[PDB]
Amino acid sequence: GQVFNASKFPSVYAWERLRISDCVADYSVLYNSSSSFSTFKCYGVSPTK
Amino acid sequence: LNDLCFSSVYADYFVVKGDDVRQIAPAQTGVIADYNYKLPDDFTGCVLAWNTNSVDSKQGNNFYYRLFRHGKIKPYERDISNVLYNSAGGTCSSTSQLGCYEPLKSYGFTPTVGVGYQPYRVVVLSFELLNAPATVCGPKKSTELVKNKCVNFNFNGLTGTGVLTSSTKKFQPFQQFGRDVSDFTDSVRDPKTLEIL
Amino acid sequence: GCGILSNKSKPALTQYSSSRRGFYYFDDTFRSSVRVLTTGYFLPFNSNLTGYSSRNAVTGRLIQFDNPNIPFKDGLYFAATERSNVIRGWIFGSTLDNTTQSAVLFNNGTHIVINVCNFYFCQDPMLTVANGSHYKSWVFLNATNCTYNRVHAFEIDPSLNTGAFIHLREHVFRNVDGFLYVYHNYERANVYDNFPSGFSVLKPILKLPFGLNITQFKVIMTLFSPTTSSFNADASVYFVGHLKPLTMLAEFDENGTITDAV
Ligand SMILES: *[C@@H]1O[C@H](CO)[C@@H](O[C@@H]2O[C@H](CO)[C@@H](O[C@@H]3O[C@H](CO[C@H]4O[C@H](CO)[C@@H](O)[C@H](O)[C@@H]4O)[C@@H](O)[C@H](O[C@H]4O[C@H](CO)[C@@H](O)[C@H](O)[C@@H]4O[C@H]4O[C@H](CO)[C@@H](O)[C@H](O)[C@@H]4O)[C@@H]3O)[C@H](O)[C@H]2NC(C)=O)[C@H](O)[C@H]1NC(C)=O
Ligand SMILES: *[C@@H]1O[C@H](CO)[C@@H](O[C@@H]2O[C@H](CO)[C@@H](O[C@@H]3O[C@H](CO)[C@@H](O)[C@H](O[C@H]4O[C@H](CO)[C@@H](O)[C@H](O)[C@@H]4O)[C@@H]3O)[C@H](O)[C@H]2NC(C)=O)[C@H](O)[C@H]1NC(C)=O
Ligand SMILES: *[C@@H]1O[C@H](CO)[C@@H](O[C@@H]2O[C@H](CO)[C@@H](O)[C@H](O)[C@H]2NC(C)=O)[C@H](O)[C@H]1NC(C)=O
Ligand SMILES: *[C@@H]1O[C@H](CO)[C@@H](O[C@@H]2O[C@H](CO)[C@@H](O)[C@H](O)[C@H]2NC(C)=O)[C@H](O)[C@H]1NC(C)=O
Ligand SMILES: *[C@@H]1O[C@H](CO)[C@@H](O[C@@H]2O[C@H](CO)[C@@H](O)[C@H](O)[C@H]2NC(C)=O)[C@H](O)[C@H]1NC(C)=O
Ligand SMILES: *[C@@H]1O[C@H](CO)[C@@H](O[C@@H]2O[C@H](CO)[C@@H](O)[C@H](O)[C@H]2NC(C)=O)[C@H](O)[C@H]1NC(C)=O
Ligand SMILES: *[C@@H]1O[C@H](CO)[C@@H](O)[C@H](O)[C@H]1NC(C)=O
Ligand SMILES: *[C@@H]1O[C@H](CO)[C@@H](O)[C@H](O)[C@H]1NC(C)=O
Ligand SMILES: *[C@@H]1O[C@H](CO)[C@@H](O)[C@H](O)[C@H]1NC(C)=O
Ligand SMILES: *[C@@H]1O[C@H](CO)[C@@H](O)[C@H](O)[C@H]1NC(C)=O
Ligand SMILES: *[C@@H]1O[C@H](CO)[C@@H](O)[C@H](O)[C@H]1NC(C)=O
Ligand SMILES: *[C@@H]1O[C@H](CO)[C@@H](O)[C@H](O)[C@H]1NC(C)=O
Repeated sequence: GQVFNASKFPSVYAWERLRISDCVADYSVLYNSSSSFSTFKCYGVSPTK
Repeated sequence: LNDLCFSSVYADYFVVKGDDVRQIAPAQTGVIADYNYKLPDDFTGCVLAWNTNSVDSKQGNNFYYRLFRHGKIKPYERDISNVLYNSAGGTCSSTSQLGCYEPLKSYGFTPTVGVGYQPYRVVVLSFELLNAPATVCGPKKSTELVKNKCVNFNFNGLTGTGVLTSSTKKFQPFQQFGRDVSDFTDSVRDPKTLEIL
Repeated sequence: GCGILSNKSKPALTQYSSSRRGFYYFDDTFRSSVRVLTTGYFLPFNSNLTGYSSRNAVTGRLIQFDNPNIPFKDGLYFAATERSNVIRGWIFGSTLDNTTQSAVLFNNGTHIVINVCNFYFCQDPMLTVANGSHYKSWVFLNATNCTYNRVHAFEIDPSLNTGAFIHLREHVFRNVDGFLYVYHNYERANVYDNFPSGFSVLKPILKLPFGLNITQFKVIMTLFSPTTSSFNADASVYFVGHLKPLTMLAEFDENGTITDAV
């Protein structure tokens, strides 16, 4: 929610980085608490994994 | 597609919003892929979709998707039940008991909504290609049968080059072709004249 | 519109040996004069089958009408021995109530009926026969959102042969990719209360595009009585096993028939 539901994003020429740790990467929460993604492309791993 | 014959064809159809169209595929994740409609990894078929904002965005429309579920659906399953979802597990009532939600969520399909929230009609065509009688064939025209000459051929989409002669072999009631130990086709049933070559 | 069995005896749940039965055609591919090593869900050799039965009520014994909710898991093996076609069909579903859809498949007096609906089932679903003729069907009360309905021609002419079990029926049920697969075999038997040994191969008969989520299985049986003041049960026995992820060798003869398996 901190990144996906932020009140303000940076411009592309001056992008920001946030580190994520000590948490559960549950991506199903984004079904209720986030806008639908028009793009969701994984290169490293399959999104199902 | 126009050169093939299929032993079975099924058409699965429904309405989703634009942004959900990308989920209608093998190996996908998301609300639709997980809770509403799923295809197998070994999917044989075609997915078609088009924008119908001018038709399916009327005041009287009623389109829903499942938002809450315990677990995931299997490929080609349906679930049309409608009971309250208890996020703590088990069941609940009233919907005022804190952890109770309505399992279905409506699509806000208004005619003035931006692209990605507009309704799309999806049709999925599932195909089978077995050693069995064709039920659906493309718009091909047939020719005279030539025998004892090297020639190209196509029987219900089954192509190759060779010499066609009369067979003395017998086929099972629903056998269309036969193959030997090298998977070389040495016999075919003519689609119009019930004779093995 | 439901039959009532207020006092029923407990099931014996006797265990029987499956022998080498329960094998079925696992492919569409035509084969001949070849041995192939395959994998999938099959009934293990010499596996444990659970017996369930029907028994005529008498003064010293409560009616036995065994119809428990049996897990479907990854596939189910079903077989039965009968003298009068007591078993008519099965119910395939999850919660087996009107909350979700379920499939009801049974052979009635003149036709085989396959329906998928939200059913309000009877406590003890059954068919009734009287005066040498079919009387009524008491499987469910209400049915609403039906999505599948198919009727096949067939004839059932059940009677009292005051004998023993002369025929054995075998079925395999699998639910894969939205399709309910049914395999079938039929042979003569000469037993009273056991499971005939041997080896057999079942052939596919149905491939039904239900899109249903089967986790539970129930059996529909017929009661008999003239004058229809009350009904009783005849004697019948059915056996249930479960399919497991096994590796098996199968041999196809010159005509593509499976003659043996390991
Ligand atoms: C075909 O149709 C059937 C019927 O609808 C469907 O079955 C249902 O499957 C779902 C998903 O598995 C079941 O929902 C879960 O059930 C478990 C178990 O509860 C029952 O079984 C146990 C025995 O194992 C009994 O003791 C119990 O009394 C019930 O009878 C629940 O534990 C689940 O809730 C927990 O896990 C959820 C995870 O998603 C959490 O969201 C939820 O908050 C609960 O978690 C909490 O408790 C945990 C304790 O283990 C703890 O570890 C957590 O951190 C947290 O504190 C959930 O209710 C549903 O019950 C099944 N329905 C029936 C009638 O059995 C099939 O799945 C369907 N087929 C397909 C392919 O979908
Ligand atoms: C199977 O057939 C039956 C008919 O025999 C059919 O029943 C109908 O279901 C609809 C639900 O889609 C009912 O409409 C409801 O009416 C109540 C009024 O009390 C409304 O409150 C309901 O809306 C609530 O739930 C919505 C979520 O679905 C929320 O978005 C909304 O804000 C409300 O909280 C809803 O409009 C209709 O009344 C019944 N009809 C009858 C005769 O019972 C059933 O739906 C069919 N099954 C399927 C899968 O189609
Ligand atoms: C497919 O259509 C052809 C017509 O192009 C059928 O040809 C007939 O063949 C029989 C011999 O078996 C002749 O007696 C008829 O006169 C032919 N019909 C015509 C119009 O010439 C062919 O039999 C059909 N095959 C199948 C399986 O239906
Ligand atoms: C099939 O069922 C029989 C029961 O009749 C099982 O035999 C029992 O196995 C346990 C575990 O070794 C022993 O403690 C019991 O004493 C055995 N009972 C008898 C009567 O011998 C048998 O193991 C089961 N086989 C399978 C594959 O499940
Ligand atoms: C679904 O089944 C339930 C039963 O589990 C039905 O509720 C019963 O309705 C009868 C009247 O026909 C009452 O006599 C029972 O007391 C009710 N039982 C319970 C637990 O409420 C319910 O009406 C059925 N729903 C539908 C739509 O058929
Ligand atoms: C077996 O099932 C069939 C199919 O439902 C029954 O035949 C139908 O009976 C209704 C009247 O209740 C007619 O409106 C339908 O047209 C009949 N179907 C057909 C194909 O003719 C049949 O009566 C049932 N038999 C028994 C003994 O229950
Ligand atoms: C998330 O963003 C929406 C606007 O898109 C806002 O209305 C909502 O209040 C935000 N959630 C929280 C917890 O601030
Ligand atoms: C669904 O989203 C709402 C916010 O609109 C939130 O309050 C609710 O708790 C969410 N549902 C679940 C199960 O988290
Ligand atoms: C018959 O059912 C009743 C319950 O209504 C039970 O109390 C009684 O013991 C049962 N009879 C026998 C022989 O079990
Ligand atoms: C059925 O029984 C009655 C006597 O109750 C008899 O008259 C009738 O002929 C019998 N029907 C048949 C087919 O035997
Ligand atoms: C449901 O079944 C009951 C009989 O138990 C009947 O009275 C009722 O009218 C049926 N419902 C419908 C819609 O027919
Ligand atoms: C194959 O079928 C033929 C009949 O067409 C029969 O004569 C032959 O014995 C069968 N082969 C085997 C191994 O049974």
